[PDB]
Amino acid sequence: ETPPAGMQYLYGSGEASALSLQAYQALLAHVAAKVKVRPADSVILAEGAGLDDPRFVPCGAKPLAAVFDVDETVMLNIGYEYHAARTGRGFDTAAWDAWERTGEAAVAPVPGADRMVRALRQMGVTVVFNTNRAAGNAEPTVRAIKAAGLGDAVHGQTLFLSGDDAMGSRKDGRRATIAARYCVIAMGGDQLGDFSDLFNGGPSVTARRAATMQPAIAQMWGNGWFVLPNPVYGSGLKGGFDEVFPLDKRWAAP
Amino acid sequence: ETPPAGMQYLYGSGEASALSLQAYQALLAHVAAKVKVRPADSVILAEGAGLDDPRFVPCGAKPLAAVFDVDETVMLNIGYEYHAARTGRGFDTAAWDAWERTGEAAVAPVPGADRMVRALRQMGVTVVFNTNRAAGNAEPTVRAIKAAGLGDAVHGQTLFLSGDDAMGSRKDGRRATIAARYCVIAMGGDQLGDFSDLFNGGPSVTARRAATMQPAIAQMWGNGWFVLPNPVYGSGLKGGFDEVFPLDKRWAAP
Ligand SMILES: Nc1ncnc2c1ncn2[C@@H]1O[C@H](CO)[C@@H](O)[C@H]1O
Ligand SMILES: Nc1ncnc2c1ncn2[C@@H]1O[C@H](CO)[C@@H](O)[C@H]1O
Ligand SMILES: [Mg+2]
Ligand SMILES: [Mg+2]
Repeated sequence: ETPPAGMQYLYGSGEASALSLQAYQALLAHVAAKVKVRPADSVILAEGAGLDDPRFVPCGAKPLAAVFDVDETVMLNIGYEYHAARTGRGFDTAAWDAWERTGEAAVAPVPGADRMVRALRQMGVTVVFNTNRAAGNAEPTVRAIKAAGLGDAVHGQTLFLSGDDAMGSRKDGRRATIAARYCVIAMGGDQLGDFSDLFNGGPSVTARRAATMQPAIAQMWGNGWFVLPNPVYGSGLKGGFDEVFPLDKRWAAP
Repeated sequence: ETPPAGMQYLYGSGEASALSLQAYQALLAHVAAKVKVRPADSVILAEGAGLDDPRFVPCGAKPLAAVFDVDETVMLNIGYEYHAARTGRGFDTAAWDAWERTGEAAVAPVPGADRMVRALRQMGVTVVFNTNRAAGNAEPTVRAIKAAGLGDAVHGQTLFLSGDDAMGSRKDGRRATIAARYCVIAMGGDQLGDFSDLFNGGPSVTARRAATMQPAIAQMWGNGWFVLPNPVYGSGLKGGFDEVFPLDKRWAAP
């Protein structure tokens, strides 16, 4: 038995770690420039701004910050994905809850994430985590973040979790709270909902992919919005044949 | 039937296209800086330089260039992966040969690759492809590259293929030929062998991942060496449980 190909890729391969180091190298270069020349706009969309016409929360004079998704963006949930590969019960919500409470010693940093977070703090940039881990598991999540070498997160100040408001897995509310306190100059994530809820809750697989190429959205990638790979679970693992293989690009062997 | 999760991710998801646009945004910013301030070293390793002590071919006064892997770096082989998902015969070498000869109309650019290649040429940077597609299929490959919106490749000048020397799938020989003519200021790929053959032909799954974090190699990612995702086939899809899930990071649900 080999693990699922996506987990071989993400957790086993040098290809995936090189991909992750690349994201954080670009992020650190971007943050350094914005520390020297403060932008007018932050990288967090204004409330009511749609994907057909993106607009952003002003940077103002607010203290500089970077916002990170947690799972598979700064921290690899190796123990849980081991359980999923061994048992085939990755979709078990009670197992994931147990993992939030007890997985502390089975996480690793995403390659380059521990180094990136130290550099941001040396630069005077506040590191803020916005994750859909549950509020009631804030203390074990704090411990897992620290165990992954990512420093000290504080619930309600530099850590925001699902349940901190009544929006569920929608992260726009927490993003608005963060953007009201900080000038967020970089934001990292492995899922499109780590940048805007507008990618989810409706849009199809093909619509979401097209939305990443809307010009005002496309300009963000590697330039304020920084992406980490996740072919293992979540919103990238959707679609039938007609949405994955467009019908003008099909072919049959002899 | 849904396609394999890796293909959903790579070909269907907005996550994957955002990841690819990020790589090319970082590449274009890197190339622009090196066009204004020519480096002393190119991004191609010197012959005999090992992964334990990387050294590079000098840039000199040679004309500026960028080197790209083709398959799943600048061009998506949608038709072939459709065939693999439909038939389960992705590993068929005769089917892949037929695809090299007849897949011309079933390719798409990797998101951002057509735009990136146009920008590099407007900057006066020569675009060179180094691919393990076969020399005998150079003409259909030229047509597929052009069909993907990537411009005109020329065999032996800006296109180098497997069989152009007696090294097989090893690309170091072609890299040395390119580096002798150009100052290569950026190199893109989806496989570690698109940067050095020293990652392959021996090193285990865990050894190759560690090698990407050797400091002189780690400095390259997003900073001369640019990586595109491929959780669908190739050297990232290897390893048993003990190499994917390190034994200090294991966990079992209640
Ligand atoms: N391999 C996986 N398959 C399904 N869900 C996963 C996996 N890894 C983590 N999860 C998370 O576990 C929960 C239950 O599916 C969700 O929060 C989901 O994001
Ligand atoms: N899904 C796939 N599975 C296996 N090989 C593939 C796949 N897609 C492309 N290839 C290529 O097809 C050839 C036969 O395995 C190799 O050159 C390999 O790189
Ligand atoms: Mg996440
Ligand atoms: Mg390739």
